[PDB]
Amino acid sequence: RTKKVGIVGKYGTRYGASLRKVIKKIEIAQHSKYVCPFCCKEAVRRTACGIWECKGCGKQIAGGAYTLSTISGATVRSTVRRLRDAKNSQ
Amino acid sequence: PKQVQEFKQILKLLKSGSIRAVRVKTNGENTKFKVRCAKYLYTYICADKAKAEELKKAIPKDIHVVEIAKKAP
Amino acid sequence: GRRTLSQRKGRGSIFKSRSHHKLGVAQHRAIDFFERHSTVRGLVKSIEHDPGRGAPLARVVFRNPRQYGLDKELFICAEGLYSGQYIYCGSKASLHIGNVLPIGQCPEGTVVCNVESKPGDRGIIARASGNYATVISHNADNETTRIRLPSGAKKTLKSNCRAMVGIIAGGGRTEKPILKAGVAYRMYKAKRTTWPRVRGVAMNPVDHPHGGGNHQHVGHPTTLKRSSPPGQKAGKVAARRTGLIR
Amino acid sequence: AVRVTYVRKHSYNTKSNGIRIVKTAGGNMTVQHRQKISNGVRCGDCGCVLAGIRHIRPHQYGWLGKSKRTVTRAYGGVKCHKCVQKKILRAFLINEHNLIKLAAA
Amino acid sequence: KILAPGRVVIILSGRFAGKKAVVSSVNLQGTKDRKYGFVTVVGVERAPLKITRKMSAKVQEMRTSVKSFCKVINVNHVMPTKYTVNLEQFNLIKQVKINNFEAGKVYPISQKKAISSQFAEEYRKGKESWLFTKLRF
RNA sequence: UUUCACUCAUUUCGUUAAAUGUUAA
RNA sequence: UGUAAGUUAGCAAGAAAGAGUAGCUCUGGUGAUUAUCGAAUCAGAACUUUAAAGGUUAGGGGAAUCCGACUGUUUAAUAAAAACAUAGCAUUCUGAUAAAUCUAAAAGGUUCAUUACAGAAUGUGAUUUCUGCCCAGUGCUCUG
RNA sequence: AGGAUUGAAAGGGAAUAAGAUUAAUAGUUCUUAAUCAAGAGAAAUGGUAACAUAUCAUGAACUUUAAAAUGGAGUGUGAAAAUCUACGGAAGAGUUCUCUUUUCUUCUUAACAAAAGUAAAUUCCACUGAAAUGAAUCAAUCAGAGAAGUGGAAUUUAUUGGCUUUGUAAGAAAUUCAAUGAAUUGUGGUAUUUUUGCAGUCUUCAUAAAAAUUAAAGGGAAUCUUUUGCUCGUAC
Repeated sequence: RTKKVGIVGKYGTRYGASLRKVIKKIEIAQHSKYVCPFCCKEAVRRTACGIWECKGCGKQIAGGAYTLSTISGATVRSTVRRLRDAKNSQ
Repeated sequence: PKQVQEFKQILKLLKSGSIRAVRVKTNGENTKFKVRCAKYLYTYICADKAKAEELKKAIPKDIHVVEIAKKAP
Repeated sequence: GRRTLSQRKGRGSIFKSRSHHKLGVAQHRAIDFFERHSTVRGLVKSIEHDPGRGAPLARVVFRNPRQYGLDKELFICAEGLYSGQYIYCGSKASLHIGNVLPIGQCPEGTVVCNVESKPGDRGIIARASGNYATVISHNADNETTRIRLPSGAKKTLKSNCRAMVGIIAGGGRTEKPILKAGVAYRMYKAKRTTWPRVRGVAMNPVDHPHGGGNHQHVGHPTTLKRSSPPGQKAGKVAARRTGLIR
Repeated sequence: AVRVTYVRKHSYNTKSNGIRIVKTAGGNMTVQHRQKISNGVRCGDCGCVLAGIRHIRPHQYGWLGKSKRTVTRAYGGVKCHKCVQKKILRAFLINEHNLIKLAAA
Repeated sequence: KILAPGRVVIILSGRFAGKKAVVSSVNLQGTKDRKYGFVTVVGVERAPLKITRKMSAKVQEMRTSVKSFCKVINVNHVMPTKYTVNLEQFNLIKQVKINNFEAGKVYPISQKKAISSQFAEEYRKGKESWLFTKLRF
């Protein structure tokens, strides 16, 4: 179908090769389904910027703008768990 | 307008004191007994003449009875 | 000349906020005994989209602890919150994501959000998408704690200022390149009237101080004192530096 | 084809200005005022359209018979059957656990 | 055996959702007409109301009265509990069998009031509590 | 005069002015 | 049927270029119900003539150079553009009792139902490649 | 108990239609047929369940939920109407020295209700437990937090209950005939368009009103007939 322009072929030829490259990575990750942390199904789809809904599970999760869990949002969750255990133990 | 389905209701309707007027219409294939009550206009589609004559004896004599045929009154 | 566009902006005309479909004021609940010396539990009924802001809002529902009924609150979502989650607000709350704790109970290194600059003022700092403030240190001598603002500045607050543990949802919003002028037009649907910005050098000398002559240029330095009156304060204000940074 | 005219004085294709063209005696067509499409009730928790209740205007529920505006069950008009089974289990199981864990462990 | 006569269950579905019932007869296989594992339960349809010492003796009688129900219920719609009543105390329950239940017709009112009085008089003695206290969802 | 400590005018806030402070249990 | 150089590899492209098309008489393909019933659509063959899209409706095409990247807006009544906007790039200030800013004043007002992924003030104008040297003069600033 | 006034003849909103009538007004008058609001004369059953019962079958304070009340695009399809068409006709009209079993017109039905017969789509319930993985769409999409199958329940489809049908109702209206009175008023289509719904799919750094007003729920306090419906606009 296309050599390399997969999802950004809808932009035609009118935004710049670099900008169409950057927007491609975001638009793929924004439209893909993610593994839903409470029922382990590939059924989470984005409904708005920062709101994700498990289709076959009935849960609404707050996440990143385009990805369900951001890199900065995962390290923070890990950091708090370490802090909480240390506080709870002496 | 409401329709009366069988014979028992119309006689009980006729003996009931809420009636106001009766008009009998003779069609080519049936006879309709439209009882004009206070609220609704109950009718009864009849195809047997003997049952119709029984009905015609059932109307109280004081009631104005209207006979309707191929020419409207 | 005329009154420039920055002067016309403070009059509250067409430049008013387009806040008709907004959900409401997003903040912590009012302080009370049950938050000062206990923990109240809230239920995240739903997560909604507030027009004009990049983060989702959680429709948290508390229980009235002094009367009969419900206390329907409206929080700013911390990343990871889900519908049906229980969140506890108080001084004795556990250190979990989404819980509301006074900033004195958080261990040094805790990442918080929606912090109160003054006790009981229901949230000031770290409210944009993906933003957060870190706790630097405590000082029990004067009941003050140090936090690091998202701008990098350090601020000292009272140790009883509340905060929400975690990261504001909706991070990475501004990394997606707008491609079209139409998309930027829809960005200000629930914002103020600012978008199509005419360069001052394209204006006329009456309209703007940059309003130029036979060649589009400025003519005078664009770095100006802080004390310049409204009307001539156009460009860089109190600029300690200029040019590309190294 | 017979062309028609608005009978009321409204002249714009608004949501409340819906019309239907029906045939009448002699081939003439008349204009009816049709009714807007309404939504039903939703479970207070899961937001699912409840079964057994019609989708009519709010005032018309008053005209309906007493039994036609609800369902004979616990909470019976505000919660689905699933929404209620969870409520019963939550009440019983948590109270039972609160009875064994604390209260003479 | 989880479901045995005398075992207290809580109904999960139907008109009697949330009512506490006592199992009488168990059939996990199902008869010809009943294609489901069913149990016949007698329970408290209307729980008794609390009384104080300001109301007359006739008011205390009617406020402590219990209205009961007998119903064939699927075993998938009842959650068994850890409480068991003594069928000897509630002897009238022992006469509730599957044959007593006909399809489509009203259950005998005289029988229900007889069990209701036995439930009421037993409750007035306070010997059984968790069966007669109401479940708050 | 400068550096301190307080609040009592004064500023900025928050609520349904809904357990503030100190004893007591 | 056939289609080039160039290219951000998406386009160019209806590129360019060539052939067919009428009337009449027929043939075949595409289904439903279980022999009957039904749909406009496609393909093919003899014959005839005044040789067939053209009554009406209905793209001229190609090779280059300059400017603006594009879609959009503009001097109502002589300028529609290379001008304005634009996305992208960059710089400055501000931790909210703030920044910008309206008012004669004000428990006054706007961005702000907001909180640095934010608010306000500017220059250049998509993408690719790159932004060299100069702090003397005038500005701005200094944690002095 | 909680916050004053005004702000929409295109937003929300209790309830009406057909025929006839005037030189001119008609969802407004007349005939016939309806609807709405406000009044007057120890407390129920059935179903395993989803849920169902001509008013029925008590339900106060207080609290909650839902409705009123929600973008756009595109594809599929249910139903109605218009046009076209198949079979059978009845009445009238046009062409006719050349033919034409021919060409043209009419063959209709309201609000409000009823329930012979019978649909499409979606969501739930019971039995059972799927792998050799199956089920399905134009596309999708779904399943051990349970598919497919069988049997059920509910809602939507321009009023009751969607369509044919019925009451209203043929007594009206249309087409003819006679001089007010007489005749007829079947059944279909795997066709096009329009309208109105439904189901999923796509899109947003856009998420696409509020209140009056209504109903239900949790809680257990207390022990059919009839009257009236005012003010203003209404011609063109």
